[PDB]
Amino acid sequence: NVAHGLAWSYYIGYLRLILPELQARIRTYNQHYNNLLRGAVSQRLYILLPLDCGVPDNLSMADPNIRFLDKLPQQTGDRAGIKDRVYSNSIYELLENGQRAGTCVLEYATPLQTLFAMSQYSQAGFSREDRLEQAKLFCRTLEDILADAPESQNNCRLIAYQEPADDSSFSLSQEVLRHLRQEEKEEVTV
Amino acid sequence: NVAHGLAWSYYIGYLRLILPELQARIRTYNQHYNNLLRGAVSQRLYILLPLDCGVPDNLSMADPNIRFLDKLPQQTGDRAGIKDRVYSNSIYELLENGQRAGTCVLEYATPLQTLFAMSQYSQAGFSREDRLEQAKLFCRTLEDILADAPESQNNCRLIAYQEPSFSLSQEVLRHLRQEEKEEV
Ligand SMILES: Nc1nc(=O)c2ncn([C@@H]3C[C@@H]4COP(=O)(O)O[C@H]5[C@@H](F)[C@H](n6cnc7c(N)ncnc76)O[C@@H]5COP(=O)(O)O[C@H]4C3)c2[nH]1
Repeated sequence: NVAHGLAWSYYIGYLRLILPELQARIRTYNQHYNNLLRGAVSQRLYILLPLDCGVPDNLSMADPNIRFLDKLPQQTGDRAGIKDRVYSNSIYELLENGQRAGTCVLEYATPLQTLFAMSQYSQAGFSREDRLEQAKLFCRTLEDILADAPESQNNCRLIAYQEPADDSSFSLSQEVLRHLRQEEKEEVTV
Repeated sequence: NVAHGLAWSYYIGYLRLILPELQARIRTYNQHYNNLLRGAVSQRLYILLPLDCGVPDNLSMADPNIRFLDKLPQQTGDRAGIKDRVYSNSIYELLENGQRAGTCVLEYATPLQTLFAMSQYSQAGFSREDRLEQAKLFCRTLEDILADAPESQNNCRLIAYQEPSFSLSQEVLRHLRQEEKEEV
C-alpha cells in the first residue's frame, strides 16, 4: 500500500541513519550547551504522529507553548551521490503556565505531511476518515519496523493523537508533557 | 502502490521545493567560478535511476571518471517541525583521460534505495521481481509528474538505465551530448 511504502521510506531513509548517532550528538550538545537535555526522558527523539495528517512546518504555530531553543549539531553523510547530505533536529521547550515544564527533541513524521499533500494533488484520500486511516497504517507499519530494529529503536518514542488540526481545545504541549511524565514514572523502582 | 507513494514524496518533498530555486543557485555558483556550469545543459538537475535500484552513496567510487567538483550553495527551509532543514546538491565533472567532457549537478533518486532495502528485508514481504516492477512504476510516475509541472519545476532530466562494458560516466555523457545537439 501507499502508507506501507512511506513507513519503510521513513525508516530506511531517516530513522536507520539518525537513531544510531542520536546519543553522540546529544552528548556533544550537552557538553557545549550546559547539559540542557538531562535524563533519558529528554534524550529520545519524540516523533509526532497527528493521525489527522494536519502537519504545520512550525511547531509554535500548532501550539504557542512549544518554543524553539536550539539545534543539535548537524549529522552529515554521503547519500545517493550527494556529498555531506545534512540531517538536522530541533530542541524545544514545553511551556506550562508560562514556565518551562519540559525540554525535548521534537518533530513531526514528515510522511504524514506527504500523505496530506498527496491528497491536495488528488493522489491520496483527503477526507477526515481517509487521513486517519492512512496515518494509522503508516503508524502500525512503523511500529512493527521499529520492534524489528532492536539495535537502535529505543532512541525514539512515537506520539500519536487523533485530534483535528483545527481543534482549538487541544493542547499539543500537554499531549507531549503527558508522554514525558509517563516516561519518567516508568523509571521508578517499585 | 509503493512506487506511487515514493514518487509523489520525491516530488512533494524535494523536486517541487528545489527546482524553482535551482537556477538561482547555479547562477550564484557560476558568478564566482567563471561560468563553469556553462550552456543550458549544465543548468539542469540530472537524476540517475538505475532500474535494479542499486544506488551507491559515493558516485566517485562508482566510476572514477565521475569526479566531485563542488557543492552548490545550500538551500534551507523549516519543514514539519525542523528549523532550517538543509537541502544540498553536488556538482561533478565527467572526465575522459583527464579531459573534462561535461559538468553537471548529478545525483541518484534516493527513494530507489528504499525499494532495494524492502527487497532485502524479509519483514517487508517484497521480492526482487516486485522491486524491479516498482522501480519502473516509480520512473513512469515521476515522468508524468514532471511533465505536468510548470516550467519552473521542469529543469531536470531522468536518466533511467539497466546495467548488463558499462561506464556510468558514459551513460550520463551520452545524454549531455544529445542535449547539446538539440540546442544547435
Ligand atoms: N526530519 C527529517 N529530516 C531529514 O533530513 C530527512 N531526510 C529524510 N527524511 C525522512 C525520510 C523520508 C524519505 O527520505 P529519502 O529516502 O531520502 O527520500 C527523499 C529524497 F528522495 C528526496 N529528498 C528530500 N530531502 C532531500 C535532500 N535534502 N537532499 C536530497 N534529496 C532529498 O525526497 C524524498 C522524500 O523526502 P521527504 O522529506 O518527503 O521524506 C523523508 C522524511 C528526513 N526527515
